[PDB]
Amino acid sequence: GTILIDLSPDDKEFQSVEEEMQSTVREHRDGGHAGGIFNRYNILKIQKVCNKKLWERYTHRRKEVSEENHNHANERMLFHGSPFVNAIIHKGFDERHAYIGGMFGAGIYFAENSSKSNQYVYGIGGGTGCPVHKDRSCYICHRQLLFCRVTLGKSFLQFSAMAHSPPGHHSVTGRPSVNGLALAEYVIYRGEQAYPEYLITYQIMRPE
Ligand SMILES: O=C(Nc1ccc(-c2nc3ccccc3c(=O)[nH]2)cc1)c1cccs1
Ligand SMILES: [Zn+2]
Repeated sequence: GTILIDLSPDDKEFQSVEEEMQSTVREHRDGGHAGGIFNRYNILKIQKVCNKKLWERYTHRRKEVSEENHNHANERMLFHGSPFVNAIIHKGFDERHAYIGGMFGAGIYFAENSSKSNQYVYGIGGGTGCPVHKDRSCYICHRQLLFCRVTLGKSFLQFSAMAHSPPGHHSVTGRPSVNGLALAEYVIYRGEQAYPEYLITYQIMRPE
């Protein structure tokens, strides 16, 4: 039921999605080990992900959350990197897209920093890198990330350096408490609380 619509680079929607991608790159504490060494991306394609069933599944859960939280879904646009990006766009998020060993327990993780999600494109820790060159810092191979609409509802605040949501909450927020430059990361425990809105195809660029 999924169709992918390509956006033109001339489209305001392509440009605002690209700007979010580029402007939320940061340096990582692993020196580039997991995701590669880069300061920016070469955006090759941005597609809108259109699936009626998956969308209705998302808005149904969004209304439930809203009604449990004074009519406030607390919806964000957040990045997601995964070796399962092609299954996610066809079948939706589900407990197979969960990071079992994540710091906030087994859930589905999203990041404000695109470069954080980039670290998971080839698996946890960057796995063994790109399939072709076995390089976590490959500048040749095409990578994909999702830019997703995510319902956080009442989010449990975790200050720090599938399971259930903490009682009385719909998500967890991981607040960075050491690295002054890191943006927040978020965890949901229900696949229905995220919709994979954009598929972004890109390369990491080698610094000059
Ligand atoms: O690599 C896997 N799953 C997986 C998918 C996404 C992430 C992920 N984790 C994050 C943690 C923090 C911030 C963003 C993310 C993010 O964008 N993605 C982690 C693990 C596997 C499970 C079973 C066989 S392979
Ligand atoms: Zn490669």
